Amino acid sequence: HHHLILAPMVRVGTLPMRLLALDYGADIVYCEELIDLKMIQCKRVVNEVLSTVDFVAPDDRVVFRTCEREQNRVVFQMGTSDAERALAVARLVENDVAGIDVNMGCPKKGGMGAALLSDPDKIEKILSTLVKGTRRPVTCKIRILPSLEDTLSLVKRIERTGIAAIAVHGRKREERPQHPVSCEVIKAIADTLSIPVIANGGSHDHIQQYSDIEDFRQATAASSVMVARAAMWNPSIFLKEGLRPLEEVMQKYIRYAVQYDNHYTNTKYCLCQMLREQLKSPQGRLLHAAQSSREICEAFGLGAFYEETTQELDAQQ
Ligand SMILES: Cc1cc2nc3c(=O)[nH]c(=O)nc-3n(C[C@H](O)[C@H](O)[C@H](O)COP(=O)(O)O)c2cc1C
Ligand SMILES: [Cl-]
Ligand SMILES: [Cl-]
Repeated sequence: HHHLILAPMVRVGTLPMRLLALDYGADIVYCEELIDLKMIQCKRVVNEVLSTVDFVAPDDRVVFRTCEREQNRVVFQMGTSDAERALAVARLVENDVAGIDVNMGCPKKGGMGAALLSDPDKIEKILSTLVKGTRRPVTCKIRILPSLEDTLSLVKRIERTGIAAIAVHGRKREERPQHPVSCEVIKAIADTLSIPVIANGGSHDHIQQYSDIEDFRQATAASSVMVARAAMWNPSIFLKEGLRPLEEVMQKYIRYAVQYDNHYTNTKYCLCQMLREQLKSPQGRLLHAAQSSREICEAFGLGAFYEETTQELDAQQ
């Protein structure tokens, strides 16, 4: 079968969402973009209390948190503009992740994401250094260029570095979500290359249900599909049997958020992204007023679950 991939998403792509996407059928889960300049300052810490592997910064902040459940399916995405810094980050996390990715599509310090697309010499140096320096499969996620000839020249050069696969968001650096995705440009890339092409940019316009994923993969002639917004809205998008009610989904998300001591502002943010219109509901208002993880659980009838879980984690700490 073809792969269902959770696209890298800043704030959204923390451990609870990654595990929840795996539960609903995602084959591969990408973590949020993490900046090389922050990751190079981190220490690998085994967390016995949570059964996690943490990457802790000198200010005691956990930058990246992973667990054995996602070890063979998690792809680490880094933000970098430097080959040596990229390799130093790859060497830090390689034993705990299944793959290493470089962000080359972010329009949002500079020199990273979409800014890299105008510097193919730097892309070449970063990717070749990573491929030779890690035993893990190396990938990159890109945006398309103003010209198809220039887009094709770039992907051919990227392929020559020895990367495992390329994720193509069929939008130009300047194009916003309202602009349609270019299926034909992903198809032109998929036809041209020998390596797997991961199609991306189909949420809402093409992907609203599970069956839409294979339709998008067929439209772009891609090896697999990477989903961002549709999974952010409802992680049960990956489930073959159909969408689960958001009530059900939010329950499972909060349980993981508590079990893996997720920061309450991050739990709140991800729930707000799922709710959207449902934020105006009494529950959405209680979520908005919530100032702790306990208060989030209270808004969702998980106060007892919170108490039992945190007391069991306080005992082993
Ligand atoms: C909340 C959010 C955060 C994003 N953060 C990242 C990121 O960390 N890395 C990345 O390469 N793309 C990032 N993206 C872009 C998505 O990965 C994706 O390319 C884009 O949303 C198009 O796919 P979609 O139509 O399935 O949403 C972000 C998108 C969203 C919605
Ligand atoms: Cl992007
Ligand atoms: Cl409290």
